[PDB]
Amino acid sequence: ANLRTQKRLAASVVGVGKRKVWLDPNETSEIAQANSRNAIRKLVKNGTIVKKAVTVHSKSRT
Amino acid sequence: ILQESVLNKYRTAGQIAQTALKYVTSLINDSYHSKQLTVPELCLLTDSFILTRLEQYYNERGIAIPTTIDIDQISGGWCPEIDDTQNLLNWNKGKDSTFASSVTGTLRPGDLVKITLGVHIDGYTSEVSHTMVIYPVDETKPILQPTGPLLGGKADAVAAAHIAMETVVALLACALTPEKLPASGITGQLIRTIVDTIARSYNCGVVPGSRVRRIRRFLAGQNEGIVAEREYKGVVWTESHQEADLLSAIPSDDFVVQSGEVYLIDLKMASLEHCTKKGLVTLETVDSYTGKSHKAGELIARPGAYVRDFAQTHILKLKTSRQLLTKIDKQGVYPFKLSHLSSNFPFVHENEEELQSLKKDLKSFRLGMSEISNNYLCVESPIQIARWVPWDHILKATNPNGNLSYDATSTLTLPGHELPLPKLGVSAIKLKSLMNSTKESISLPVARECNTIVLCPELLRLTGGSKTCQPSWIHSQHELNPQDSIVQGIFQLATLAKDLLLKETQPMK
Amino acid sequence: DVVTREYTINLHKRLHGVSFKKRAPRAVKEIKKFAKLHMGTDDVRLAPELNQAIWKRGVKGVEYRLRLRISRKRNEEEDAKNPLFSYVEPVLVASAKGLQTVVVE
Amino acid sequence: QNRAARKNRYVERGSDVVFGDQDALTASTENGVKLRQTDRLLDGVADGSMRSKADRMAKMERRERNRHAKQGESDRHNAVSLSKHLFSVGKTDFR
Amino acid sequence: AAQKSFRIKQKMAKAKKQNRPLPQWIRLRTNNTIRYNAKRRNWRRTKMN
Amino acid sequence: AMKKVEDGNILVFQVSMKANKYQIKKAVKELYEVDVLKVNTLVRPNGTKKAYVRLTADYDALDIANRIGY
Amino acid sequence: SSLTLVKEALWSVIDD
Amino acid sequence: AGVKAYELRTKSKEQLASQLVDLKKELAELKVQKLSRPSLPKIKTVRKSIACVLTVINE
RNA sequence: UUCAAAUGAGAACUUUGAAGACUGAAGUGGGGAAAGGUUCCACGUCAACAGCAGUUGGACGUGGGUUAGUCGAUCCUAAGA
Repeated sequence: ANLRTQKRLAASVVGVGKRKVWLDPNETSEIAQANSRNAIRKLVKNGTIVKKAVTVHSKSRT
Repeated sequence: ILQESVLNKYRTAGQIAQTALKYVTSLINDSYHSKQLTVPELCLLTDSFILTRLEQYYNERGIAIPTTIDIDQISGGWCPEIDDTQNLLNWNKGKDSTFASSVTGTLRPGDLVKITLGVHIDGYTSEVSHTMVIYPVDETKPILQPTGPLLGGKADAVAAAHIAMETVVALLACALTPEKLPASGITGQLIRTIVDTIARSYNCGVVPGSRVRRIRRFLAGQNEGIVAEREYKGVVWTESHQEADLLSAIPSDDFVVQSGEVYLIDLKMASLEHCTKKGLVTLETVDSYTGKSHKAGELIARPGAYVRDFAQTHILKLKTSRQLLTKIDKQGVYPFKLSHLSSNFPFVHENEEELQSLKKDLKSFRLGMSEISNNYLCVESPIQIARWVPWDHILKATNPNGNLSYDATSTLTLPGHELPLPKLGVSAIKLKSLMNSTKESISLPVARECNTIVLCPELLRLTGGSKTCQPSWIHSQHELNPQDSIVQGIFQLATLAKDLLLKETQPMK
Repeated sequence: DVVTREYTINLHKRLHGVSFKKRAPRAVKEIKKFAKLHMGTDDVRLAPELNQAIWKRGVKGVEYRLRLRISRKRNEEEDAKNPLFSYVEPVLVASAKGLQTVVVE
Repeated sequence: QNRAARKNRYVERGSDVVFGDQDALTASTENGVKLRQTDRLLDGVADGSMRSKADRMAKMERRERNRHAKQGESDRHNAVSLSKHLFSVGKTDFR
Repeated sequence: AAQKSFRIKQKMAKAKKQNRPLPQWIRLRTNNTIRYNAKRRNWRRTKMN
Repeated sequence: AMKKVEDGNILVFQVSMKANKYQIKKAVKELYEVDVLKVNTLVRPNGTKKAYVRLTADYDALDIANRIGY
Repeated sequence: SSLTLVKEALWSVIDD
Repeated sequence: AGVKAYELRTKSKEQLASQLVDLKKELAELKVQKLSRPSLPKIKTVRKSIACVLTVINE
């Protein structure tokens, strides 16, 4: 399969880059069925696609 | 298995169909024979009635077959909406007088009306149909039984329908007893033999779509042309059998009917009082395209029934389409209209404002169905007219590749890879070409009779009966050749049924 | 035939004198070699956790000793060569120093 | 866990019993087009036998170009017979 | 570009409508010499000025 | 286009290159007996002209789409 | 030549 | 098929204009089918009937 | 650069995930002018091309897509014609 379009659309929907967004590899057919931002939003809320919180840059030392 | 739960569900599904048949046959006599409703107005009223009846008794339950009213040429599929009435006019505005009944909705005299419908509960279904006939009125008579019997080929057709119906009923009744059958135990060989000789006696050929078959839960044969199945025991009479009978899957040999089983009968007879010659009886589809041809005999229409192929999936871009798909898949695997899926359709009370509400909903549903159909999720159940072809054109034909011609842009696949007559190596595409390629474009009139039965010791006939499908008295000829094996057997069968036990379910008041 | 065993492997002497940008893939290949030697099967499946354990200190900082669990198994596939295959997992422990190999239930 | 598991299991609708095993209604078209999409290559040709005839003919004629290793039916780079600059102390024209 | 003139856009539209292969129902014709489109164009191979 | 119907009560037509928004408004109003709110035009890459036509809320695009046939 | 024979027999049956 | 110029030459001006309008409506009705089906030959006949009518009018 | 799985006849090169690294705000980022012209996006999809490979592609086949009273041209004049 090929979830390139889905990763792109999920990034554009959630408002982050593709480096963040995460696709669970088990729900592959359910993700590949999606070809629309509404479906990607459904997968965002149900817990199939998540946001991957930020890589930290601490300033304790500074 | 025939449990009490199964068979009483069959009974209460059947007698709803019976009383709805009585309702329609009520209404048509109210409208025409009595001192005026159109076809599509009859249809949704009948379906409203059936669902209003279904609500009282009983999870998967509803209408298997939407009520189809064929008229005088159509083997099956005619069941339009109220959306399409002006469309039918302004499409067929330039054509000729034929198909005026189906085009306008008002029925004429001498018009052979084949009604059919069905109802299902938890997958256990019951189909029925009846060929009735319009004949003008008596005015000087006080009671006004309408004047004149029918005489011609349509009379032939009705006679063959009724006689074939009763004979196959009796045969499947003797299926219980390995006795009480004239040896002149039971097989599709015998069934096809007796029905073919009846058809030959009355000079009315069998239509390709007709069949007699087994039923199981959710698997009746409602579609029979679109969806496939491996386990299908039953008999059909198509062009392959026509050519084989002229010479001398659906296997007929390894097939002997047994106790504790439910069966569907569906017989279609196309009359031949002209035609002059030996020839084939095939089917032609009706499209909405005025522009493919110039000839006036062609009918232009849009089918109303659909069916959705639950194996496929595709996200729609359109909100209305996705909501309509919700409404569809919350219904079952049986065909449906757009009117069935709505808010006000059963018509608890009925007025013009509710019909208007339904029309607006329909205007949205057609937009949804556009995208649902452009993607291959739902398909149309086609409108088929019986059409005659003489063997001369076929034998003089030229088919530069036989057994290899697909039709390639037919959308369903199963009517595409058919090969109706493997001998002579002609396919449906070239057969359509030859049917069109001739000024002998003779379309036949057809009569239809459909019943549902079950074998326990008696034959419990869940449809039919004398209240239902009592025949319009007619005046036919070619009335059943004596002096043969099979005819002796048939008459002995008819006499012996009076004792065999045939139970029949009555309609609901 | 079907057996699981703990082992410890000295990667220092196997990666002695290896390019820094080749040290960790060489450790992967040497672990596959190790499993093939001990079990005698060519197909060897590492775990992504073992890959993480190798690549934790980057290409050029792989630990000198690692503690592995090698589990031989059947191939349930339709039909394949190598009817058995080895599956290597990591053992996360205090320190791999001072241990010897033992069979596991 | 048992509450959730008893809520989990299914009722086996009739959609399943019909169309679980089955597939390939409105089978694979060639160019992966919808019902209304205007396929130019194959609108005129109706039947699959002559469709295969045409495809085989195209594959037969593609070969001498595929031998010359073109990027398609559009690469017509035409190479000269000889270049003047390649044949020619002081200034020279190349290093 | 992106602020074209209509002349350039019209020429581009002609080029787009030309950028096709040859139909298959022309192979099947009596006395057909044509087997491919020799005036075919691609944005990367040849420029159309 | 079909989505734009239910979205904005909008029809989508192919029209002449020689035409303009006034003529398109007049033509839709003459042929289909509807009042038009605005027209928006573009020229496609294949050389034709596309026109989005927004109708007033009095008239509904679904009726006109059913009347035409598509 | 099977089509020849079956068409011959079919002509035979339809002519009478 | 289609119209006949010798038939139209007897007709009047207003009948001809009405026939032209009807032919234009029919052609438009065919052009919405032409986008769903590729082949639709009646359009040739009506499109040439329009030209015949216009020729007669200019004559 | 690596590990597993998925897809597939076939995976060093495709997809997802798990790791390790890089550009390091005078970027391997986000947008534009000239030029190009559909290369954008989707669906199928491997004969030729991508100096290995290929299930992938700016390739091949078929479609979709560019909406302005307010952004620009249009108007003004500059050197000049």
